[PDB]
Amino acid sequence: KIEEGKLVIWINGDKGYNGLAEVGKKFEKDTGIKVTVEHPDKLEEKFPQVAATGDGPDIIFWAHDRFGGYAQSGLLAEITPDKAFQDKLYPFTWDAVRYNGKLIAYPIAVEALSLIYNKDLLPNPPKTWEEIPALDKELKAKGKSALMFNLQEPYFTWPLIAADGGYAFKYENGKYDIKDVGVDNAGAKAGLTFLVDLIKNKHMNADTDYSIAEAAFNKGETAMTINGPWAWSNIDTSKVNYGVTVLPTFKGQPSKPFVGVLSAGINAASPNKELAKEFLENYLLTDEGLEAVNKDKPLGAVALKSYEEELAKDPRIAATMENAQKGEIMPNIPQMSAFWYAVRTAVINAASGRQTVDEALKDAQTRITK
Ligand SMILES: OC[C@H]1O[C@H](O[C@H]2[C@H](O)[C@@H](O)[C@@H](O)O[C@@H]2CO)[C@H](O)[C@@H](O)[C@@H]1O
Repeated sequence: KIEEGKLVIWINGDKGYNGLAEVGKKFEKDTGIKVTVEHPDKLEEKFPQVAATGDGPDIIFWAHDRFGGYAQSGLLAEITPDKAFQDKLYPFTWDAVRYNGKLIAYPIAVEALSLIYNKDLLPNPPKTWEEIPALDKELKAKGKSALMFNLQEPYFTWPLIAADGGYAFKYENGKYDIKDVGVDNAGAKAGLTFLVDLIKNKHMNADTDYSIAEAAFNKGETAMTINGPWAWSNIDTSKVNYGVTVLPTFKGQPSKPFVGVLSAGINAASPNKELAKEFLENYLLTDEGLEAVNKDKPLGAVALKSYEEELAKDPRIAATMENAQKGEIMPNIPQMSAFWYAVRTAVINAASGRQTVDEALKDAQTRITK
């Protein structure tokens, strides 16, 4: 079970782990329990492995889609905030962290992808995916490109796949039907085809990853990128003149991002649960704790009503909420990990031209429902 009489936290590398570390600091200065903040690579993958052995962090932060699986494997402790503490948070955010009716984590923030554009190359962002090719044609003549975003992570591409009808698991009478998947239907096929055509026709490259896309927009070479709130910090730092807005429509329907609820879970294997709960509910989940974190890497829309209230007014935040509203909150069922790996292969194989769209989506469909 290990741990000690201290706190070890694991959070993804794209989040404000230094803001989080500033918050451990006044936990410790006010308590004697020192907090250690780490951001291992693949932590979402590494957790189940080391926690399974009874070790790992005291507290783990990830989007809520991974939590149903952790809970089913028994890796998380059931938390118990009272109705007063519960009351401070938006209720749709506690729903995201419920597995078989029990709460298995504290909801922190509401994440949705947005279109980010360079106001200096493109004062007015395109309203449609369909006018992007033309747009690229024009910029390219000027040594630039219309759009670049991470193609290696299915999370970035799902909004387009889902726009005209693709879907993960059908939500039917209080639960998700694991055998009803919409990764190979006509909307999903139209969506991926459109993407592959972008590449085919040299508007985009099959290899773009997170770093390539980020450096491109931050250096002024591409006019738009698609990313979450956590990327805003580096943009600010590069001083590009950027706007954040709704994603473009495809076939007249809104792009539909999967929405993630950034969440903090307690290792079932920790000796520190009480410490952990003090920290979360009394240090981090305050206006002050959230703001130390948000000044490091922006969180998006926060689940704490009080702070959220001050947060947006911010047009970046308003846009985040609008894309979120057109999207769908992810399922947290154990099957989310099969879905993601199947959809990850499919896109890469289709973008790389190793498989046709029809072949890629069909394999994915089979893989998921097996
Ligand atoms: O690409 C699949 C991946 O999508 C989501 O991960 C997001 C995460 O929610 C965001 O907070 C941000 O960090 O980036 C990730 C994509 O790189 C799922 O939460 C995750 O389970 C899934 O594997």
